[PDB]
Formats: sequence, structure tokens, C-alpha cells
Amino acid sequence: LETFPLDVLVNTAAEDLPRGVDPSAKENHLSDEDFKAVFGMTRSAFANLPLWKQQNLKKEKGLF
Repeated sequence: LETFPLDVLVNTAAEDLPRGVDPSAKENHLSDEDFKAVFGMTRSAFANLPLWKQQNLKKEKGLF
């Protein structure tokens, strides 16, 4: 699993995204610290939200 800075995951062109990042699950590529800062809940709690809600939260945060 490759992790990248929040700014890189948010501000990179699709074709320029590092090969090791799943574009549909950018949150998995954030460090634990960045995930905590961005979402404010544990990774498990976030994964337990309906998919559409995970997506909606990510849209405004630039991670969709």
C-alpha cells in the first residue's frame, strides 16, 4: 500500500495519479494522520457509512 500527501491526492490530474492509488478509494492512501484530520472518524466507521455517503463526503473534500 502506497500513501501520499493529502495535497497530492486532491490536486493531481487523473492521468498523473500515482499508479499505486485506487482513484475510487483515495482515502485508503492517506496516512492515518491525514485520514483522521480529513474525516474525523476511524477508517472502520467511514467504511461503515453507505457508499454514496462516503462518496458525497469525499466530493467536497476533493477526494472523489
